[PDB]
Amino acid sequence: TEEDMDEYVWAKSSSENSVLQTLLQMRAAESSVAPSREELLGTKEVEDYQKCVVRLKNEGENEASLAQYKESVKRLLNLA
Amino acid sequence: KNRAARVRVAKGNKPVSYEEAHAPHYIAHRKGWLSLHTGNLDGEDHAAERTLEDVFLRKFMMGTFPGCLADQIVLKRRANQVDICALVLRQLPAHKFYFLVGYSETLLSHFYKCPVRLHLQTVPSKVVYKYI
Amino acid sequence: SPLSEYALRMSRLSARIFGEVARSTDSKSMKVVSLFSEQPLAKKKETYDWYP
Amino acid sequence: YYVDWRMLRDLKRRKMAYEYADERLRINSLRKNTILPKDLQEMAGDEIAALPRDSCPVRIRNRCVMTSRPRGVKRRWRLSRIVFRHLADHGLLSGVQRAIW
Amino acid sequence: AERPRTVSRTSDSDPAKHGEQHEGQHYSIPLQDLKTVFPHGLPPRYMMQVKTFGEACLMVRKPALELLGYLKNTNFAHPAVRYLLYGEKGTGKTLSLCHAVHFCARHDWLILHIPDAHLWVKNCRELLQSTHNKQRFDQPLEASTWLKNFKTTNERFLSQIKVQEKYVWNKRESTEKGSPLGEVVEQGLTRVRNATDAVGVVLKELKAQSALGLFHLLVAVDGVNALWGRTTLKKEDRTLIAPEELSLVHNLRKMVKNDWHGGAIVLSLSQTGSLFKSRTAYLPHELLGKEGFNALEPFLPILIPNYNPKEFESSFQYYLENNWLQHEKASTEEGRKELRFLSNCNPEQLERLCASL
Amino acid sequence: SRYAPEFREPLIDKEYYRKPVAELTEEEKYDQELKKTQFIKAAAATETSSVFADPVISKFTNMMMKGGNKVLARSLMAQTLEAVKRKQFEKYRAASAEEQATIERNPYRIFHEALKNCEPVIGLVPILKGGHFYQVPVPLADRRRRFLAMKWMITECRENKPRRTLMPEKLSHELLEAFHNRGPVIKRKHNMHKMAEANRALAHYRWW
Amino acid sequence: YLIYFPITQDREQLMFPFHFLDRLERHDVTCTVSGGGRSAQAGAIRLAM
Ligand SMILES: Nc1ncnc2c1ncn2[C@@H]1O[C@H](COP(=O)(O)OP(=O)(O)OP(=O)(O)O)[C@@H](O)[C@H]1O
Ligand SMILES: [Mg+2]
Ligand SMILES: [Mg+2]
Ligand SMILES: [Mg+2]
Repeated sequence: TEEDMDEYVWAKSSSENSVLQTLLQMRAAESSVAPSREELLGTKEVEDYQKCVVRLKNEGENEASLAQYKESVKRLLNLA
Repeated sequence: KNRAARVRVAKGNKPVSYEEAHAPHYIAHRKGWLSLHTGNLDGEDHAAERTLEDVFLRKFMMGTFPGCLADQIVLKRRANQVDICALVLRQLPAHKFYFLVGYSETLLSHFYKCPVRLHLQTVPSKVVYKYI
Repeated sequence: SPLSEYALRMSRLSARIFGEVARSTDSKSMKVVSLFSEQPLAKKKETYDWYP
Repeated sequence: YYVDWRMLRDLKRRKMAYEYADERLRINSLRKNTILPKDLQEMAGDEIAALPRDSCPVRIRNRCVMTSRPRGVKRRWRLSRIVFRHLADHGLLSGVQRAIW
Repeated sequence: AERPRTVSRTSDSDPAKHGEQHEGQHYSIPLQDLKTVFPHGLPPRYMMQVKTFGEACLMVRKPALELLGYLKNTNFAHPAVRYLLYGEKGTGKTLSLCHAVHFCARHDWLILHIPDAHLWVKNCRELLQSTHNKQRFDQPLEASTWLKNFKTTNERFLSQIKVQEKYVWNKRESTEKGSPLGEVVEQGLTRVRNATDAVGVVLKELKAQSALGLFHLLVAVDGVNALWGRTTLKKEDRTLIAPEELSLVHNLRKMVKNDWHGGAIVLSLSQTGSLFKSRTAYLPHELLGKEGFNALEPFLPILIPNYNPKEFESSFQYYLENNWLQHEKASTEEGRKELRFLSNCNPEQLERLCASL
Repeated sequence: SRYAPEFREPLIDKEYYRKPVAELTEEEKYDQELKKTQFIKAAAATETSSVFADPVISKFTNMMMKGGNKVLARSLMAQTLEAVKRKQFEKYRAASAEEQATIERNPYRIFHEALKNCEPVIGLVPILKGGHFYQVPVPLADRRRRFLAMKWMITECRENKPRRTLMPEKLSHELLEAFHNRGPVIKRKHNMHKMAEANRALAHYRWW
Repeated sequence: YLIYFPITQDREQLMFPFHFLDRLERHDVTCTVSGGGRSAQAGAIRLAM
């Protein structure tokens, strides 16, 4: 299970589901036809967000790494 | 008043050796230890057996050399070797000492199953540190 | 936390390699391992050879 | 000759516990568990009781090897406080000194 | 001098006007907004400062300006965004969250403000079981207090919003579909047994109806790390309960999810009052854990730091402006420098040191 | 003591050392030169150059401490001063402009003037003359006069208070009542002085 | 030092060296104190500084 794993693997994790669910709700609000799962998780925005979550989980959590995670969320969620 | 190992004062006519003059609180300060083994060092075993052997070895030498011991013996253990260093008065003939050395070594080597050697330094008479 | 199947099966694989108790044993039944892994008090040279 | 009759009884207790150590271990192991039927454990509870009382290792007392004093003994040297002080205060114990601090 | 005393107050009572120019300036919260927007959620020591000084003034700061910016640009069509205010003890997280609650309250949002969420996982003296689910437990007193405050804050919107379903409180009492949401709140206060269930109806109704565009919804939970942690409550078997079992905790965990739209979620972390957490733990993963972190991600972490040089002088002049620092040597340059060292520019430490002086 | 008699008590006055050389009296100037060839005691953990450190209040804190709990005793004093500042601010705000002038809102100044109101000029020493206990009027030193005021305060609050009241609430209420010469600690001073008048003629028995 | 020394009296002890010479806010100190209690560790740092 995920708990057993010592090194976080974003693939097939709670993070991937939570991100995918949010991105699915975001495209639906845009009125776009339901998109593919691979399409949503292939974007660069999702690529960077994966790297930041992995750093927090594996490299270590600190204000510097949390600042990097803050920027990835802003790009992923299209926040100003 | 403390009485332990203290040779008391009389009228200045009692000879005492250096070992006798010094009370227990001078041990490690002015006078050393008569026995030197590794059994009381930290994390070491067989202290009880080294201490019991010493008690016997001192009674044995007193009886084997009756009236011929000028001072307490010094026991030195190295590896399984035992070394007994005794100051002995020059009372007995020379050949008698050679008999008692051969006897006391062989007997104590077959009793404790270790090599035991006897070292005898002969003094003309007991050495007096002070008259108390 | 609970031990999942992977955790429990790994623990048994470890005990099997290091020669530890592999089953779930009560604290009471772990004394049998203690009794047979330790020299009894009566068999120690300090006890039976206490006296000269 | 040992120091006294009390030291002699202790010596026999120490020599009979050594003979019955394996036996009392094997039997008592059958009782210190929860994996065997209680009928066997109740029967092992009596086999251990039937062994001679001097085999029991809690009847050994540590006495000064030189004076047979039951209390006041130091387990590292097996001597009473009175006998230890005589050897220590004369420089006869290797490395023992008075504690000033 | 008193040059920062000019910087220690601002005339912009309305939270929308505030901007970077207003940083390090204390804006007074109107008296009516204290007894309506903030019947709860303000820190206990700050409440003493509001009573003694006779006026509530909240320093405008860069962390709280960043958050207000996001709330202004909220895309209601998109799913709700969780903003997590994380910082060390005494840095001002609770009052930064109260700043956002004031901005939304003045723009006619529907305030769902949980003042402290640690109070729901400890020191409960009445713990009943739930009819809805027998596994879960009901906290009658904890829910009743929140409802009375939720009523005061959102009294205006309690008549407009109307239930979309029928709720049977008892065999003899039920809520007909279409009735105002105030009736659900009224029954909860009247009958304490249903208080823990009225809350669940309120949270469910507002979450569902918000997406219809009737109102906006600010879910302001301070101390959110309590939800996914451990509890110090024991069952009849003298066995510790878990947060999921509790009714109030279970309902709230849904509100902090981003599966709805039409509002924004503002969260705050507090190690103070936390159970089984170290004294020096403030980071989000340390307090939330693995369960809490996964629940809230993706969230926007907003660091609340210690006072900067401008903010420290503004706070120092505010105390001097109210005669709080009565010691003769406090106004001097050596007093100020000493208080900067002992406090270390931490807002809480400065308030405590000045209290004795 | 681990300090030899040749050690000198440290002087922790910041302004004293930085004064211009000419501003120092030659007596002080001489001591500084002598101290350069002497041993100085290390400063206490609570001895600092802080501008907010008051010896009188620090001493009052140590007389309340139990079992070396300085954190608790200092917390109790910090809570007291705050409870007095908050009690005067309430009165000041709820008072007219004329009344506002008189009201004192400095807790440090209420504490010092409170204690001084409780200090007694004369005390009593118990004496057994001819197998009978008599207490003779004595004139109290500056040290004995100060100790008794602090001791009488810490004892009225510790004992003669309701069970659920707290020391910051009883001590604050007593410092302010002594500050106005109305409290029970002041009444203890009045009784001590009144008894001295009763024993006015029995001071002869003094031998010390 | 605010985190390591939650007690005011310990922080005041660290202030004494710099405050005495009016050198507050002019130096950056990195300390390594091992052994003793809270008060003994602040006092040891005070002398070292
Ligand atoms: N923006 C502010 N305006 C005025 N005072 C402030 C502000 N931020 C912090 N303070 C001061 O700091 C104190 C503590 O603030 P607050 O309770 O918000 O901090 P916190 O970091 O949430 O605390 P905790 O970690 O204990 O939950 C306040 O009572 C006040 O004295
Ligand atoms: Mg006899
Ligand atoms: Mg016994
Ligand atoms: Mg807080």
